[PDB]
Amino acid sequence: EEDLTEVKKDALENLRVYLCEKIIAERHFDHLRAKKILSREDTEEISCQTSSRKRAGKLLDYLQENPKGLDTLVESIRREKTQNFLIQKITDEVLKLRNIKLEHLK
Amino acid sequence: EEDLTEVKKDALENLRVYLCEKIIAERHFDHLRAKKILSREDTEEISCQTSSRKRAGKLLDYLQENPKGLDTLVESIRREKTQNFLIQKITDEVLKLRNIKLEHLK
Amino acid sequence: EEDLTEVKKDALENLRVYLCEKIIAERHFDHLRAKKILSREDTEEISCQTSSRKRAGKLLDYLQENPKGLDTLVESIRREKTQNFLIQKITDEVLKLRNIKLEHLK
Amino acid sequence: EEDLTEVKKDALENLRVYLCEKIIAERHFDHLRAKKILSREDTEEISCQTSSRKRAGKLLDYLQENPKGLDTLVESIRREKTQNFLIQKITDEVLKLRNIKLEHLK
Amino acid sequence: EEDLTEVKKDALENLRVYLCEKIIAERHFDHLRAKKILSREDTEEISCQTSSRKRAGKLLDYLQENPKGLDTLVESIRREKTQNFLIQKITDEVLKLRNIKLEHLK
Amino acid sequence: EEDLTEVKKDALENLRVYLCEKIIAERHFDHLRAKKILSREDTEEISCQTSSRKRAGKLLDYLQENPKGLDTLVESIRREKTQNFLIQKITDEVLKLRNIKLEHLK
Amino acid sequence: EEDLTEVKKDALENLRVYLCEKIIAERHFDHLRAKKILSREDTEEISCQTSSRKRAGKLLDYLQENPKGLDTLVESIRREKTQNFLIQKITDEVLKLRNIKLEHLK
Amino acid sequence: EEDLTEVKKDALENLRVYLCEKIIAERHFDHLRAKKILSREDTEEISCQTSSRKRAGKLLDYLQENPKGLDTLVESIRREKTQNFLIQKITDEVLKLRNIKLEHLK
Amino acid sequence: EEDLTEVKKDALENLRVYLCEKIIAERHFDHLRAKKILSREDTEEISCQTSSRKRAGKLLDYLQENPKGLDTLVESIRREKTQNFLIQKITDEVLKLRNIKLEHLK
Amino acid sequence: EEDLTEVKKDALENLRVYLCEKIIAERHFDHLRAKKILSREDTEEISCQTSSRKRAGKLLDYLQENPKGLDTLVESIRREKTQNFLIQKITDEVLKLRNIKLEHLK
Amino acid sequence: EEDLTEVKKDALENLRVYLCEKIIAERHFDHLRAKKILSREDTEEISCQTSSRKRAGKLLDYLQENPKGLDTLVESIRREKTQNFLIQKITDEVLKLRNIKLEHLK
Amino acid sequence: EEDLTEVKKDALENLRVYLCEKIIAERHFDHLRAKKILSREDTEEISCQTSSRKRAGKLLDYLQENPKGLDTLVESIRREKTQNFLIQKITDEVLKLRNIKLEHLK
Repeated sequence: EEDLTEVKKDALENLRVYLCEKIIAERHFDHLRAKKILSREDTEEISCQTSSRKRAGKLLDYLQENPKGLDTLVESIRREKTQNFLIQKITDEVLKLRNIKLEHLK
Repeated sequence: EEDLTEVKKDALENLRVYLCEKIIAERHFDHLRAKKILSREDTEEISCQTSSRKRAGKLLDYLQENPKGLDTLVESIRREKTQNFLIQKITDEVLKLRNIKLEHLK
Repeated sequence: EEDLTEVKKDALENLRVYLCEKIIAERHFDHLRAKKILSREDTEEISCQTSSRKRAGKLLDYLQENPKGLDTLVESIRREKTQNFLIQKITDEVLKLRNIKLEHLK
Repeated sequence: EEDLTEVKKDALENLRVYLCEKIIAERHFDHLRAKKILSREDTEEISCQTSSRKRAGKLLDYLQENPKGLDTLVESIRREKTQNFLIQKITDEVLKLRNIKLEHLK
Repeated sequence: EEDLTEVKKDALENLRVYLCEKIIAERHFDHLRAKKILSREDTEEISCQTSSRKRAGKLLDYLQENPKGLDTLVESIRREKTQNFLIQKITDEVLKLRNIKLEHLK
Repeated sequence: EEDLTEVKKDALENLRVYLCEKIIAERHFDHLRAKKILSREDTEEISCQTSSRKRAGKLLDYLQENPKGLDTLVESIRREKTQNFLIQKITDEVLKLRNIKLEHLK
Repeated sequence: EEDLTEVKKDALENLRVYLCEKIIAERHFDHLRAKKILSREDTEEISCQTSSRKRAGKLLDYLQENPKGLDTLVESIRREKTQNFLIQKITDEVLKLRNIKLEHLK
Repeated sequence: EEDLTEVKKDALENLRVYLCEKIIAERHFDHLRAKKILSREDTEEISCQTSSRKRAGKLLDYLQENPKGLDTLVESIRREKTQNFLIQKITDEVLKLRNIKLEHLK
Repeated sequence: EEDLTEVKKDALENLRVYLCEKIIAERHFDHLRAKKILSREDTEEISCQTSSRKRAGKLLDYLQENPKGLDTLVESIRREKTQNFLIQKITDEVLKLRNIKLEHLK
Repeated sequence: EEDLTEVKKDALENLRVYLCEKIIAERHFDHLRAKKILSREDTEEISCQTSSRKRAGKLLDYLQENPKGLDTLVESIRREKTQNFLIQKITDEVLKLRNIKLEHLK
Repeated sequence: EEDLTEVKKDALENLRVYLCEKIIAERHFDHLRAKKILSREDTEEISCQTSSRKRAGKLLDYLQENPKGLDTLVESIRREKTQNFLIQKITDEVLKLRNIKLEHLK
Repeated sequence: EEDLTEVKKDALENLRVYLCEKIIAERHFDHLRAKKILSREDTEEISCQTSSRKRAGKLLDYLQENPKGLDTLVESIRREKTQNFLIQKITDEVLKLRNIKLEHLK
């Protein structure tokens, strides 16, 4: 429907509570993967002056604008050491996305 | 009575003195929780140009408009490290709300 | 009846009390949406010299003249973060509109 | 005599010279205390467009109208860091009030 | 027809909703490219006092006046990291421009 | 013929539509250049109380009275960043002036 | 002779040219000092709708009526930062007053 | 009296000079004890970007808000190696608290 | 002739074009030197709400009123890092002053 | 005479040139001492957004309002490492104060 | 012609795209060389609060005002490690300067 | 003349290029000698977060404020191992100081 991109942002915002847990790996993951999408300076803006949680908040705020908010998901499969739980997170993400999709169908 | 929402604002204003103590965690708490209710840019407006107390003042001013001024309370239970006193604050909040409610019954 | 446009203004005026709560997002919402209807300079007139509530008052005064006072409603659905309560506001708006419509039928 | 309220305004005006010194803390003090009496938008009117001294002038102009011009005094005791001199100011205030009161007795 | 410049402004205004997504890179992009067209102080006016979205609004308002509203497009190709979606935006821009052009032909 | 000064005013009025585009730089340009001709307080009158377009209108109204309505043109060459289009404007200005001059010759 | 009050007005009018230089501090000085003599609303009338020089003109027009046109002089000594020249102005004022006084003696 | 909490803040501020001596152990003590009360990210905010004394200043600023400013005292007994003098500090703290308490009784 | 003060203002206005280059150091220079002459609040008025060039414009407008428009020159020698060119500016200033002085002699 | 407080401000302003040298230790000194007088948030306002010299300027501006502008002097004796020259500064301060005092005696 | 200084600014602005590449060495180069011309605090303003590219933008904005925009070039020869390409940059700079010079000759 | 202190700062700034060579021994020399003058925390500020050259830059920036910029020279004689060249540096320093002194005599 070309609106699943929009509902991805809503799913992200509903899931922004789970930021604190596993976006501590923000620089660990996205600064090296999502540079395919994220701006180079944006990594510096995220990292330079924040307090390591709000830092992830700004990361996800930059992510919402992109329609491919599944880029973090795709990166998450990489570095499978963290994925034992972060795949639990991708399942949580897919569950929220499915709930919002079911609402979208109405 | 559907007016407890309104008296919540009065309780907040009477309790706005206690802002300085534990809304220093404004960005620590609400920018990551109340984004469910607060506007995304509103976080930027709160944070970008203020002096870290008046900043909390603008946060609570944005909060008064919402009827669910208990969202800060709900978030406050999360991050229980601060809650040893901030639950003392939720008790203070409930006490003020109860006083205003008793006045409302008259 | 082509008069629902007129009764929309009456509903707005009866509902102008609720301005203070959620038209604080005036520049947040309408300056970027209702520019489809609002004049470009009108945004500057609203914003430049006022005190952030009367500012919303002038916004709604400019809105009354337009028949499509549902443009603010349509915009309100966008930015769903604020809509948890602002949809409560669209329900309030629809309730007032329905009351005035029932009066119009008489 | 129920006129001490009126003579409080005269004492304030005679003491409006001392505005420049310690009403620089206008937003620091009253925007968070005297919101119990001051209008919410009035804080925005004071702060938004002025030059940080005349700003305090408008604050005190709004204060004169209230009979409880001792609200600033009561707030002044709070935040005792500034009170080392601002209590010297409350003594100055009480001295002016006493002088005007003695004139009132005549 | 020398009027495509004018219809570019209409296309921009119709597309001003998509501001929030990828003009967050306003200072990231235009302050360093469109200084070829934008005024030097205008960068300071955009950046100094706003809230990071309305900031982009003022940027696009300054852009509408220029006929070469394709300067942002030309800059957008530069910094291809953001272009994975921002080229989706240039396609969206070209689509809106084509729609308005077809209307212009009538 | 010493009347080209007069026809300059007519050309300006015919061209007053193009005010909105690039006299947004009114304070950016003339308040610092045309102070050679414009009154010092006149800058304050233009800037202090208007809405940023009508402001330019009053600027051009003050300009019509001066015969040297080419002062804005001369200033326009300065700050060449804006001149990529504003020279398109000086060409437009010269075209209108030439048309009116040809009418004057009759 | 109880007429020096009257000749003070003449000295002021002869010296009204020097208004533009250092009554730019009108709100800076008199709105906070001469409120001892000037009407409270008169400050609002001076400030609200003028163009920052004529504003000082209305200030001095209100001053002429008062016999104590030395109140501005007394205030001028306060805020000695401006007094390096504004005392040159009080010397100019005293010189004009002395000239008019010598004429008065005749 | 339920105000000893408040006077604890005053005692702390009066004792903030002694910060430099033995809050150099800020990360040594509180980041591992007062995490029972201090926010997890707050440790990162304290540590990441400061200069090891002002760092302790921000620590104590976060401590003032908590009523249990005796948490640092309780932690101080732990790690008795530093307590040979830091108990001299707890005696100093208790002395200041007793002085302020005696003032409170008045 | 005691009129060189007046011709200094004319030289300044003729030289107000060179404002944009090296009065960017307005707060860098005058807010810390010319506070000997400039009003304390005037620094706040200059700095608080402008766009960093017009800001310098208001600075020079406040400077024209003072006869000692050489105060900026005297300050300019201080902070010799900028003086490599700003002394070129003092030479330019002296050249303009000399030209106007030669005109004054006529 | 109870006016030495006022002349202290004049001495400070005359001595505000020497700010740049040894108020670089602003956060080093006053944020930990003058918190006895300075507001807690005022430290944040000074430090958060400035450029490390103007920062000291705002510090001294906050200091002028206090009559006890000798608090910085008293603190200066503490941390004697800097006092080898900063006592030369206290001698300079006392010299300026003595000069202004001699002027006050007149 | 004494205007090559001015055309240097135009060459810089045309070359401001190449900022991102090798003004990353801003603090590496100019904070230690161009302190001969740049203000001492200006280094702090550049460095303290920016995001490492816009930082270079402000650096070059401060550079444009100086006529000796070849100071960066002269410094660039120093630290020849970076010069393998940065001399390619000085050649690019000289090429742009030569192009603008040829335009200037016209 | 009591101004040789000031010209010492100019000599230092002219000699700040030679920082990179032999202030690499910053922590090696001054953190253990100039603690007689440098602040204790200032050593931590210099060392903790920089990149070992800019670190020396901040060291010399702290040094300029002190009049006894010969303290580094006095320390330099100590640790004669480095002095084989660093005395060549003290000769260079004395040469620059002598040049500036000769300029001062003029």
